[PDB]
Amino acid sequence: TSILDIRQGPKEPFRDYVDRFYKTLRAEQASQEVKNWMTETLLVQNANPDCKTILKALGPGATLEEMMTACQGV
Amino acid sequence: TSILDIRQGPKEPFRDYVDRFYKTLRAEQASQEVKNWMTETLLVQNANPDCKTILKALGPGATLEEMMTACQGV
Amino acid sequence: TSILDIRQGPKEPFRDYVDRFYKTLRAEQASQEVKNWMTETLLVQNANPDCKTILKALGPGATLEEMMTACQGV
Amino acid sequence: PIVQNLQGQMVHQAISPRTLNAWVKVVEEKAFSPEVIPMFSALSEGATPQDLNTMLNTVGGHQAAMQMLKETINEEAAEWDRLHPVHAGPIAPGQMREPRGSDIAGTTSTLQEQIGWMTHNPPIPVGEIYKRWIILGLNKIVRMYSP
Amino acid sequence: PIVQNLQGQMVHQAISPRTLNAWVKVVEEKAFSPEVIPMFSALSEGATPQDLNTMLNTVGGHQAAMQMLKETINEEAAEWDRLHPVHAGPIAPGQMREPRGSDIAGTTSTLQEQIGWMTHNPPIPVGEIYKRWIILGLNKIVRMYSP
Amino acid sequence: PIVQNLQGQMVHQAISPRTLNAWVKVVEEKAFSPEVIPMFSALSEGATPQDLNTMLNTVGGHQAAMQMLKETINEEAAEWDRLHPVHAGPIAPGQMREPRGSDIAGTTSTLQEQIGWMTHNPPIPVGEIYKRWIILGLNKIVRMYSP
Repeated sequence: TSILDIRQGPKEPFRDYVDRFYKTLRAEQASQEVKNWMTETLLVQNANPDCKTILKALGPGATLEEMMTACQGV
Repeated sequence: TSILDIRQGPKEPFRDYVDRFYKTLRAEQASQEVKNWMTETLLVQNANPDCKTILKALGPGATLEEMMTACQGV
Repeated sequence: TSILDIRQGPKEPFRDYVDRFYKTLRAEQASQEVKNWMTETLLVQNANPDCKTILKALGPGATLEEMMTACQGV
Repeated sequence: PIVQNLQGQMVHQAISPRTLNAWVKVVEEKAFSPEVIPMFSALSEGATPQDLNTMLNTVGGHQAAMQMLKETINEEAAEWDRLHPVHAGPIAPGQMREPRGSDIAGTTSTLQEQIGWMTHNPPIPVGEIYKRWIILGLNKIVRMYSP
Repeated sequence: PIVQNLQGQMVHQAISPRTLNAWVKVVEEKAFSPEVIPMFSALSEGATPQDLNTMLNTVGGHQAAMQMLKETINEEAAEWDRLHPVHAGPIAPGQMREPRGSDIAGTTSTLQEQIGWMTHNPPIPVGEIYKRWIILGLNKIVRMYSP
Repeated sequence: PIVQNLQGQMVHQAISPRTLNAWVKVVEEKAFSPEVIPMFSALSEGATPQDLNTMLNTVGGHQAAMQMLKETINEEAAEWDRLHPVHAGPIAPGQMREPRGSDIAGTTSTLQEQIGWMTHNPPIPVGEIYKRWIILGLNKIVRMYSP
């Protein structure tokens, strides 16, 4: 399965999705800079509308514990 | 789950509750003095009315074997 | 079972067939040159019509990752 | 790990498969539970950075946590470099170089280099510095993964 | 493998059955998963080419992959021979011969020859050259076997 | 087997029960599969003829194959005797006797005799001669037992 095919379900906790992401990211062998680009970009983009909304409110500069606690009720 | 969310059921033996308390207390990393404060305070406070009543009669200075044998029939 | 008796099913993925081939090829003890001849020849020949068609389009010079990704939807 | 031989010197010996597997099994069974930290600590006795990356890299599953840890290890490493600046002028022929955050993380150093630092007199405890970062990052995880 | 003895010399010792079986079991359980590569790397510590063919030859199953690897090992070996030409004139009596791709693959060399190269001064890391080919070929496999 | 002791001499030591059992278990699980031959080869490292009959005699099951092997071992042994005739005149007091097919098969020789031949200078590799017969006979079996 390709990294672009990794997406969050409509009922799937973000948490279970983030695990899937760094597992597939774990099978990507690209430069770190590209993998940083993938992190800030693709993760949020394939996140579900309800959490996506939430993550837009965190702004930039956000870290994984704060994202992970931010989308917990969703 | 947070330590404040740990409470004793209306039919739950105290014993099963005290186990839950020092497990969650086991995941708190606070200074010992604060954790002593939590011990004497929160444990009794979230204890059920029937045992709570019992524990009020033990007075202060009480130790865990005496609390644990005190609320056994409840 | 003989190497000539190794053939791809009408619904069998190529992949499962290629595994069978190099297992049976693994029990053939012939010179490397003969085993090279068997590789380019017998594998495609006993491949199913739908994939066989696919493999004819790869042309010669093809390697196993490209054959294996080429007949994946079949 | 680097262990003491019968002769009375410190030499490197490899870690054992049923030690490896015991590390695996702990993680399988008790996931993020606190008992993992003393357990880790015992099984990390006399261990190298190199062996510590081996243990972290051999994890399967819990990839959100594994990434959070990585990022904690790099933060703690960035902090090592900040707090301890590089030293004055060129490196002496008679001496061996001071470590950076990435040598502590095992990344920029070789094994023989990791053995130089630890076995040499005075010795420097680059295991114990990484160990605190691991334990600190373990607290972060434990606190988050509490429900 | 070639290990250091108590006396302080490098001598060959055989690999252990529960090490062998641990290699088998990894492959059984985690097939093409990435954790196989650090795992391999740890269990290949101090290993010979001869021991590395033993490990590859003792696989059962996944024969398409095993063939892809073989063919990668030969390509990487062909490339070794290309990049490093044979040296000028006859081999000296006082010296031992330079390796080829097939000596690195263990094929044309004997064990005592593999011990000569590694134990001698300077030593040549024919394990680590094969190891990269194995890891490179492991990447090829992992990338293909991703679904 | 005949192993090297710490003192720096070659001495006989007995084979281990979980080695024995590992031989048993291989045969139980993988029967006539090709992985049996490298596996055999590793577990036969430094082994005597006597230990090799022990391993063959301790098999249960697959008695048609066990008989085919026996008969291959005797054929290969008959061939040893054919190719290598007995030598001229009486055996020297200062020397030890040349082996026959049956000494290689372990049958007519004693352990101390098997240790004389292997430990002596030049050494003779009676294990490796039996080993080829076993591997050859293993090919016969594998080829037949292919379906």
